[PDB]
Amino acid sequence: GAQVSSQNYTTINYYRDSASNAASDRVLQLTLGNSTITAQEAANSVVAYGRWPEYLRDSEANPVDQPTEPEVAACRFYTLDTVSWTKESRGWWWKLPDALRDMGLFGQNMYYHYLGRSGYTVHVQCNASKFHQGALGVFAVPEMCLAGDSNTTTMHTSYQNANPGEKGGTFTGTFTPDNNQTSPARRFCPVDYLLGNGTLLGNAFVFPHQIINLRTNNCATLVLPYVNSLSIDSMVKHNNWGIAILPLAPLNFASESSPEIPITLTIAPMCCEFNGLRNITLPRLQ
Amino acid sequence: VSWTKESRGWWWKLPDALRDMGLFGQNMYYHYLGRSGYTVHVQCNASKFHQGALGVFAVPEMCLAGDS
Amino acid sequence: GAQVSSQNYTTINYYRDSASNAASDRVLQLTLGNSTITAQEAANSVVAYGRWPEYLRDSEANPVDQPTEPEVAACRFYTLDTVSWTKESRGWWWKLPDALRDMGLFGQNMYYHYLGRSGYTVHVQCNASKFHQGALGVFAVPEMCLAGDSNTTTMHTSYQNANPGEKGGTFTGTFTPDNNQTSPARRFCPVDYLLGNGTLLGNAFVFPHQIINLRTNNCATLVLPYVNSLSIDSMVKHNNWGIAILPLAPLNFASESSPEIPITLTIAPMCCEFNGLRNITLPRLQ
Amino acid sequence: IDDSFTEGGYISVFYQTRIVVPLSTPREMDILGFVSACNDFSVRLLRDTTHIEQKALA
Amino acid sequence: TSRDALPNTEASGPTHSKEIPALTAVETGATNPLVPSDTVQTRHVVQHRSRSESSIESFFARGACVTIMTVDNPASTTNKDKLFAVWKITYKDTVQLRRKLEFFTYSRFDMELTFVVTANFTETNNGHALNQVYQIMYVPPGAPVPEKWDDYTWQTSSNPSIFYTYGTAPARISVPYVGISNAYSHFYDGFSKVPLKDQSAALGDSLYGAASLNDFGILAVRVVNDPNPTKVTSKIRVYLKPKHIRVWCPRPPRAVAYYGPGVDYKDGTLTPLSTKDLTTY
Amino acid sequence: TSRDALPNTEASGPTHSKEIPALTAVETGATNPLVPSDTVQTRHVVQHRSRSESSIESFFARGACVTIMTVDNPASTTNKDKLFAVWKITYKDTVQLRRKLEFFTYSRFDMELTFVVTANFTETNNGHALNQVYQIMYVPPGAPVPEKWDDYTWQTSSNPSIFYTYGTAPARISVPYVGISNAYSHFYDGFSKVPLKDQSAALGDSLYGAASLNDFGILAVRVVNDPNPTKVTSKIRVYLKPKHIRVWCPRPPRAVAYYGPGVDYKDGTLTPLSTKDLTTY
Ligand SMILES: CCO/N=C/c1ccc(OCC[C@@H](C)CCN2CCN(c3ccncc3)C2=O)cc1
Ligand SMILES: CCO/N=C/c1ccc(OCC[C@@H](C)CCN2CCN(c3ccncc3)C2=O)cc1
Ligand SMILES: N[C@@H](CCC(=O)N[C@@H](CS)C(=O)NCC(=O)O)C(=O)O
Ligand SMILES: N[C@@H](CCC(=O)N[C@@H](CS)C(=O)NCC(=O)O)C(=O)O
Repeated sequence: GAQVSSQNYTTINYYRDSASNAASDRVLQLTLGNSTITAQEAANSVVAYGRWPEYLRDSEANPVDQPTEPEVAACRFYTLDTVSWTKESRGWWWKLPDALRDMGLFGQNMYYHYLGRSGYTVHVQCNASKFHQGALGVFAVPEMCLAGDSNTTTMHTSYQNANPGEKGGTFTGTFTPDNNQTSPARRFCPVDYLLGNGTLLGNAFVFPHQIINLRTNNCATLVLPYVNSLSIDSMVKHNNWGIAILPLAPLNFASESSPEIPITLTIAPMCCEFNGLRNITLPRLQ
Repeated sequence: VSWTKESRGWWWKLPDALRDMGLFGQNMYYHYLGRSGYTVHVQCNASKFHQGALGVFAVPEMCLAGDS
Repeated sequence: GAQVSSQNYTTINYYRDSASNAASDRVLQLTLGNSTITAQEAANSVVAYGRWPEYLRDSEANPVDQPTEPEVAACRFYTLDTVSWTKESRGWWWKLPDALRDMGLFGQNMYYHYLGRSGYTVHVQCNASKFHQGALGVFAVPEMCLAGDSNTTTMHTSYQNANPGEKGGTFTGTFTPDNNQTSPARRFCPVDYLLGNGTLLGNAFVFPHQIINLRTNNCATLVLPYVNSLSIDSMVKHNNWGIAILPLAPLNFASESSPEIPITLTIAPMCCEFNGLRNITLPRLQ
Repeated sequence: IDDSFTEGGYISVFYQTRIVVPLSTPREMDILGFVSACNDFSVRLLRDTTHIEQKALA
Repeated sequence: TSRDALPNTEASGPTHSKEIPALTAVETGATNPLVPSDTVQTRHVVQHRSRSESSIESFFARGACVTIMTVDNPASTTNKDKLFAVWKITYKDTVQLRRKLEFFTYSRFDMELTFVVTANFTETNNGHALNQVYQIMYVPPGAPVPEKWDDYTWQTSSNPSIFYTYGTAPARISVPYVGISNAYSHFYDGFSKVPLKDQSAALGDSLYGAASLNDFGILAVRVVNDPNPTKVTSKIRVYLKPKHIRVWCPRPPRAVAYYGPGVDYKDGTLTPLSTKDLTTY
Repeated sequence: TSRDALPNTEASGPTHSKEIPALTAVETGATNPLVPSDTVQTRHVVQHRSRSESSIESFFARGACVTIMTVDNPASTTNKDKLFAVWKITYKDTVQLRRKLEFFTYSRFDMELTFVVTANFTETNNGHALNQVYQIMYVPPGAPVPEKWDDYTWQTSSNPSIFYTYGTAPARISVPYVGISNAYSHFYDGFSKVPLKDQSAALGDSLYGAASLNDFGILAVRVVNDPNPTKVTSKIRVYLKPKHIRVWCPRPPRAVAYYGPGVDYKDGTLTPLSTKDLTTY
């Protein structure tokens, strides 16, 4: 029993284990549940990795009990807070599913079960006039890990500072190490041009992304499937996605020295399901 | 509840008694309309040397009289 | 000449020796000979390992001479002594075929021949009232070896102390080492929670067993086939089975401080046969 | 082993109602517990145990 | 085969019936064969796991150390006798393989023995030595046992032997099932003699649990070289692998420290369990 | 297959049309798939080059050093304890393979480990030593860890081991994919505990990005020989080759020096780019 291939040559497997073997576009409308969105200046939309969200199949299900699928009660658009873009802004970040932990019945289902999974639709809104200039880069990062603020210890960020919620965090232009040994702050110090994790910002376009250019469009839409090394996981311990918004070109208006415009985010869970019902979790978030 | 020789009886309202029960109460208080049926199971055990009898009744539109 | 298998891979044997190769229920009635048993509160019965006793087949017979099969003369129920279960009891044990060495013609055939084999039916009887509580575990152990009472020597138990007969022995709650160097006792010291052999009692349910729960049943029945590494053996040197009875829950009655109830054992040989007739053996049993 | 990322959960026993007996009966009793696996249970990565040790040879 | 996947889980909905699978009776002596579908609502799952690694063949497919033997080649300028090692074959000098095997009452298996040899100098003297060769001889019961390191018994006209050169691959051999019964007996509840009333007390005495079923001979090991001016000490580790193994009559595993070759236990070692409150997680 | 040649170039002449392939919009998030034929006049070229050497299998088909372990056999005339080495399995003690792997978020692969052993004398004394043998034992999580160089744990009844004779070919073994997830996680954005308001602050604390998904046991290495009058120091280099590898979710590569096992960076190392004038070639 020998295998003949071309380079011809012959190979034989000696062991029983394979390990041993030698090797139009501007217009958009979205409807989820009882919520709708319209857009008249869009740059199309992005589906991350070309994969649409879907439910978990029988041939890939780890847990054995019957899952819960709220559907319209939780698969709907939630609007977070609105941030202000000025000439001194460096960028903002959010974690998913951390930013929806207090959003109607989605948060209740999240905190009542032990396992959960879901995809997302993210819609970023920012409008200005024909006399404004600027550009924003919106990136979706799987496993968005940020660096700490300590040069004497590593991986010492507290659970509270890493989960800000719907308010999110911001990037900074400089790295400031914390020197309080008695009362360490235990928080991230993400630098903008390093993307907060030691890699150059210019390469962040490897991740799913879009660009809002004030002279072209005023909104961005990203469709994120569920990504993880497991079929289903704990939503309260682990964040699946991170959203990062950074000014690629600074904001400017006519000759004013202090222009400002708002930026709003709307996120919708998709195909979300849960397992392992028990008493509700009461985390220490302060 | 505790059944003694001075007891006169107890009553409950449905869906009022499940208003703080897991996700059922959350769904009840988040929506404007709802409907449901029920399964009720009453448990009471004693010995072969006890005697007594309980009547359990389910009343639709159980309206009670006031104290005035 | 090569063997092709799947993992495909190929294997060849180089040597001529394979060693070199790389790798209703409550009611019961029993009738044996001229003896019968009836039971009205039973928990069914247990057949050890799912095998019924049988005679030795031609394709497995070591000795060449004609065997003896007494049948009804020896395959019958014999009642041993009755023990008393109180609140201070720790348990009792018996050895088979040692406990039937003085039982009618079975003992005579046992002591007149050189080889013998047999299975057994064991029936334990214990009844109380509806106001008693308690539980007994009955276990049948193949090769039931017990530990000695000496910490200066091992395997020093005398032949007389290891074969008590139909009276049997008892377990103890504590280990007491013997310190008489001049006149060693040479007897077992079996501890109950170690099952007398250094293994935890909770796991004894790996062996064939039953439980007598005073509120459920009042009798237990175990059917034991012949088990050994030989087809036939010497019954006077080697014991095949051991019966162990232990209180899983202590006996209690109303408010009395000293309740007591009897426990009786009845054992029947099955499919017994013998080989090697000679003059009778006269052991030193005292 | 004891691990936070693969913890299993909790098990408990409660009184639904109380225990009721008549007169002339023991007022205290015992219960026993057993554990076993189902038909979909499996293990892997054979290793060594900490439940046996030695100090001197033979 | 053992690599066959386990059964799939089946979807089950709400139920309302008289049959009660949960309640049972353990007094019978059987185990309730419940599945998760009998107590909770479940979904359909396609199963992929298998029990291939817990089979009897896999559970014993490792080489375990059974003994360490010691030999030496002494200095030429001394009067010490040359040392050769004798070992009685058994798996009870160690605890790990013994505990693994004593999960069961009877077993049959072929054996595979591997020998690992190491050597060292004993004195600071810069003296040297040439590469050594070792003779390992199997002496079955009843054969003559060597008494000197160079007597006639080492001619091995009928005893099998291995000659091993130091620094090469560890030695290896294989053995079949060589018992006089139909299976190996891990436990034996009996004696080898029956005392008789006519005979004296001492003429019937024997040890409890000892039988000639477990007599397999000895291994004798010597250095074949003649002594050098400097002493060299060598140790040989023996590793046993059972293959083609079959077992019968499972038993509970050992819970306390072993004490001798029997089931005896020693005072002061009978507390295997630690503390834990009843209502504490 | 990866050895398939790339597409041929096509001849193109002058053009005059309304369609504009050059102008585009990068705000959408896509890349313009232009070829040279869309902007200049080209000739016909038969292509011969292929992308066989940039595949995922080829990019990882080398053995990379992951650790160097140290053992010694001390002098017989001293009181020093014999040294044995313990190493926790990981690819993050070095930077080259770590940077190559962290181009992606998830991966599956079988592993191939090679061991290269070297030894030397420590003292000028002319003392000598006989050839040494090394035991390398894999201890999975939850198994007993050795504490002395010659305690019972080295009997290896169930732990796999390698016995290596010095001066022979370097040792080698192969391992399958042995993760408890469906793929290896190079990054983990989470914790292992969730703190609770009722419980104390210290009872919920845990490290950021640490999970038991990345616990694979340890390797323990010892010299099996007994000490000689002279000390001998040995070092073992471990080389890891991943094979049958699959990857998911590409990421930008590391641009600054690594600092610990996380994504943290150290002050004074955040200037990876050099100077260059805007209008200078
Ligand atoms: C020169 C090299 O040649 N070696 C040949 C050889 C041949 C036969 C050998 O005997 C093998 C005997 C073992 C298969 C016995 C192992 N077992 C089986 C059960 N058992 C045991 C011991 C003590 N109490 C109970 C069981 C054991 O020790 C050894 C070496
Ligand atoms: C005696 C010789 O036998 N050796 C056997 C053996 C068996 C299993 C072994 O474990 C292999 C574990 C590796 C496949 C793990 C490599 N990876 C996968 C991802 N990962 C990692 C570590 C830290 N953070 C993220 C990922 C790793 O370190 C090692 C040796
Ligand atoms: N004792 C003898 C040497 C031993 C010897 O020559 N033995 C012979 C005959 S007893 C033998 O058979 N040796 C076996 C062997 O060593 O291979 C002497 O004084 O040198
Ligand atoms: N410490 C013992 C030597 C070590 C020893 O003999 N260990 C035995 C029992 S603890 C063992 O299992 N060794 C394992 C091995 O080194 O292969 C001595 O005083 O010589």
